[PDB]
Amino acid sequence: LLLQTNLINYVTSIRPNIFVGRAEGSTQYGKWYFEVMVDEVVPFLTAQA
Amino acid sequence: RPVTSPGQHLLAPEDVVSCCLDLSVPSISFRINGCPVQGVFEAFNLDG
Amino acid sequence: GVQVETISPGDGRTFPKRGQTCVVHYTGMLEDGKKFDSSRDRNKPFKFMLGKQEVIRGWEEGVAQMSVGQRAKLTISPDYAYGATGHPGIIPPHATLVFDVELLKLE
Repeated sequence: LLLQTNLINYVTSIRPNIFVGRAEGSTQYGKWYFEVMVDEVVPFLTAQA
Repeated sequence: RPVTSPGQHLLAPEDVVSCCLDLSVPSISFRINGCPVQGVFEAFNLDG
Repeated sequence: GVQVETISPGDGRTFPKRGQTCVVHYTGMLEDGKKFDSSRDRNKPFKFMLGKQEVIRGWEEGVAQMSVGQRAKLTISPDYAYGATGHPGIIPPHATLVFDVELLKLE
């Protein structure tokens, strides 16, 4: 019933300029692959994970 | 939704995540450090 | 109802012993996902001695199964938790408790 308050970290999203999809008559290929390698991660830079 | 993988752990340094997309099924799959991830997304919308 | 899942591995060889103070950071959430406690908000690790019944059973068993440097999720049934009486204001009756515990060091 009462509004709840808590502190939350900001989150941001990053993408390559790669766009692939499926459509009838489409010139695009269907199967795609990519990888992400983690170098540094701070589990708790703030109270929120 | 939890997914089972060998050496299951939260994304840590030196980890490598391999993401695979098949638009025919459709299906999305992952591998962790070359190890299979025992879960998949499928039957999702292809509007975009 | 103590059920431990490993979020991040620890050493795997050093485990808490009775009479040994465990220092942890934790965030407490009910099964529905509402947070009710966090040591990190206060910025002070929580210290408790095993076998003195200071903490609930859920903690007593989970931290014992855990290892130094280990991060884990502990799911605790009400019986091992506060139970039917609950914690007035904080915890409702008959509530399963979900905890994210990082075991810093043993002293």
